[PDB]
Amino acid sequence: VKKFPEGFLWGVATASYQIEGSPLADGAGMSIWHTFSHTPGNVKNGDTGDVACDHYNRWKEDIEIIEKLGVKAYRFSISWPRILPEGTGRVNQKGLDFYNRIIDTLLEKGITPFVTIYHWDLPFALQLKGGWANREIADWFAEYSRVLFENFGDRVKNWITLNEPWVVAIVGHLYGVHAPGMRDIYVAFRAVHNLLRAHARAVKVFRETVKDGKIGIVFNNGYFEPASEKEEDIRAVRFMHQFNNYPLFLNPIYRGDYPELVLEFAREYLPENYKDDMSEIQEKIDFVGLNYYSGHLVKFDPDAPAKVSFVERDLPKTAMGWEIVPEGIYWILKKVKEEYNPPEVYITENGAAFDDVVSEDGRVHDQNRIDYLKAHIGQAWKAIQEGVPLKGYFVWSLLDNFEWAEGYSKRFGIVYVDYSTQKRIVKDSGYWYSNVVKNNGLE
Amino acid sequence: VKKFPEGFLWGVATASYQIEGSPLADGAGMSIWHTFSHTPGNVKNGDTGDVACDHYNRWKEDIEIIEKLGVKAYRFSISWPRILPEGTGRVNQKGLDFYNRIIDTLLEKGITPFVTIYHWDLPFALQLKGGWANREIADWFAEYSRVLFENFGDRVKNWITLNEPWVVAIVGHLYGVHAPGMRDIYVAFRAVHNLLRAHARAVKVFRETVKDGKIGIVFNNGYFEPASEKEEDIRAVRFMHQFNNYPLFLNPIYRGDYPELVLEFAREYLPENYKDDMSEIQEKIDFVGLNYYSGHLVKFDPDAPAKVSFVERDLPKTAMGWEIVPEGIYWILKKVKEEYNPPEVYITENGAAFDDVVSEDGRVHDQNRIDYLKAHIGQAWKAIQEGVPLKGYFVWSLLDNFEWAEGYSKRFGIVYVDYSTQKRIVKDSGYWYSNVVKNNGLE
Ligand SMILES: CCCCCCCC/N=C1\OC[C@@H]2[C@@H](O)[C@H](O)[C@@H](O)[C@H](O)N12
Ligand SMILES: CCCCCCCC/N=C1\OC[C@@H]2[C@@H](O)[C@H](O)[C@@H](O)[C@H](O)N12
Repeated sequence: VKKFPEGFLWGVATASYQIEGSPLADGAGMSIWHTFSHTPGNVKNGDTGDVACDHYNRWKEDIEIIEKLGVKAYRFSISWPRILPEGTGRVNQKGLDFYNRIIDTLLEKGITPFVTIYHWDLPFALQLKGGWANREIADWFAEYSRVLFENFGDRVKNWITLNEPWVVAIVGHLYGVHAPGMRDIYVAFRAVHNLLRAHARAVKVFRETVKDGKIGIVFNNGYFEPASEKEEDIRAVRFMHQFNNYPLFLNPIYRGDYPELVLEFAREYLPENYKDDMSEIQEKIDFVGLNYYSGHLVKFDPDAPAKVSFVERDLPKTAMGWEIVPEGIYWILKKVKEEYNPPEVYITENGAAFDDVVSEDGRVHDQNRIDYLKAHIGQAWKAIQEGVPLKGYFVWSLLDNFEWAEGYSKRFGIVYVDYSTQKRIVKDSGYWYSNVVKNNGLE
Repeated sequence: VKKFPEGFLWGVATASYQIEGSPLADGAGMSIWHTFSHTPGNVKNGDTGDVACDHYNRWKEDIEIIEKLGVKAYRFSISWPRILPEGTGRVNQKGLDFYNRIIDTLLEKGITPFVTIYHWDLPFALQLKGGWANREIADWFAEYSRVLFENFGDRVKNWITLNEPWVVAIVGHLYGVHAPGMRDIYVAFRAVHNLLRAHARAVKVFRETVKDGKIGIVFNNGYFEPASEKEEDIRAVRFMHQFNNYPLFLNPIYRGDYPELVLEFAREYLPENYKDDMSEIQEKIDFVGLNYYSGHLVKFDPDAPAKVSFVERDLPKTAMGWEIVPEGIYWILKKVKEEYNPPEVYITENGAAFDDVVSEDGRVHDQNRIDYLKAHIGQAWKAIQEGVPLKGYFVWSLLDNFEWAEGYSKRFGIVYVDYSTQKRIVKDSGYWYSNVVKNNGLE
């Protein structure tokens, strides 16, 4: 029996573009994901978020599933261009109405909302002006955030500024695999920097506009291990942790500068005078959200960008090919405590894609996903016994949904969605997780 | 023999980023090609324009080659961020000095400069604000052009606003193969439209500043032919001509709208009120420059984007794998006259990459390149006999140089450059072309 602390917050998570559909309904502006996915060759099978799970229309049924499973919290994101179709300026009242109904409904049902302000669907109007490459985005994001706070902050008390700024900057602007689909390392590092600047502006206006609220920010993380005991492999791991995991952003927030090995690799790409912005970047936050899915073996590789390469291991893998290493969620939780000692931490995403099917009995028996979640939840419990102030844990995702450049081919839900009919079928993992929440842990 | 008109201009062409090196010397700002080529994975072999042909230091020797060869015109481009390091605002004197010495030197030796204002090296500072995706670029570009007209317009009387706006827009923002490396079809067609607006705005400034000069614009073109007589193949060719050749830009300039078939395909991606800008885009131009390298067999293809695909043919190809179809140059010249009757036309590039070998005699026996140039010059001559107002022909390129995403691996020069020593070796095609110039044609 692994019982969690009293009041621990068990949650499920989604993001706007991945579930909503109806990107241009009710006068909403285009986002960069609408334009990126409508560009041939960017997304597997030419999939787009045009329909997705049709949560734009089916939101009430989806919330009723959260209630039925007795899940305590719901992390979801708001689509910036539904609110400000031009990025700034004119507020779209129908966009407020859509999210107001969701928020009111969650409260009515005793479900705690955690709002992600930005989960990647930048208004296309702002991309035309350079998007995350433009220092002015700190002002644009501050405006958008204030709008959300003044409208929703009387009811929503738990907020997240950015989902995975490393991904937004590096996958979006260096690899070009996510919107806006660019490949320029100087632009990517300026994005990393402007994301931090925008985050800090949002937190500053939050303190002015929301009463009794908490605000945080969410990082992707992997558990990197050395391919050997050679010192250069151990160093490769340190560089991968500093660059790919929370330190890239938490070293600035808590210490006022980038990590040492990131500066070693990337000082050239950062704005000259970037450090002038650090004092404002250190705006105090209430909690750190960590996402965690996978572990990676890494080695020094003299002929690789940043002199590091991944090494494939013979470990169990999900349908993404991602290695399942549950102790990594323990490691990242312990390590964030040791390195930055944030007052509170949440696992804001953990979960897995598997090739789910509906069996002849009409149920979706996804035992692989149960076993994945069970092992990670036990490891999170271990971190708590060792003093990590973990306040909550959110499964990615409530629903199978649009998995970015992989399209609909990768299913992460605890609820299956048949995209031909939009029927929801709660998976075994959903009923299993319902029991975890009921027992406040594993038995 | 095929003698050209009296006063026919024989030239050679280069571009700033492809030959200069020293991208950051003397207060220059970064360009998007510096940051793109310094991003791993974007350019063959990790090649950059950091040194290139070192023309930044060797320009006098290179001009002396043009002089020794008897070539009468030199088309070269100016690096925008050498002149305005932040894209707008403060002018960099040393950048002006660099091009001034080039211009004075050409004029002392009786070589006519043709200046390309924009040959793809956008200031990086402007890319951070959206670059060609941002409407405001018409202003930025008009101001930059003004600075060049004011500083050099006393001496330079032949000007080109943009080199191959189709490539800038489509290859740089839809295929992501050139800087700034993006893949977004909405951004790409915004870029097309803003390039037209910037060009027209520059010509308007030109009329104010350089009263006795001529200005034009340069387009890429291929000679498209249908894979069969099926009607869908014939319509595919008409589409490829309207989209990939001069009509995309000349229909706006001469007729006040995009080509029919381009609108059919792309109205979604163009700004909704794009036609409001057409009157200004009609600003009168003095000449059209046409680039031409290859012919392509095309078919209707239901599975392809735009529903068109290229079909490989059994034809001689260059080391690029580009089909050698010299009658294509005749066709594009006849057709631009038939369709838009520009007052003056110039072939602003024609040339070929071959696997050049320096033999024991210290020479480069590129009969392949001679055969290519000769056939195209003969076809251009035929166009002239039939009434096309072709005023000059420029070989791409004077020098082997940095071939964009191909890096140094592809050599187009009539002069070989050994990059280890920066030694210049005139190729047999260079001696041959010198004779063409001396004879004013083919003998
Ligand atoms: C390097 C190969 C391993 C990549 C594993 C890291 C990707 C795990 N991350 C995600 O896996 C799926 C999930 C996305 O659906 C969610 O929108 C994102 O916030 C988050 O990035 N998500
Ligand atoms: C599928 C298309 C195959 C044919 C592509 C033909 C490309 C021909 N164009 C060029 O070939 C080389 C030359 C560039 O060096 C020059 O800077 C550009 O202005 C110009 O675009 N250049």
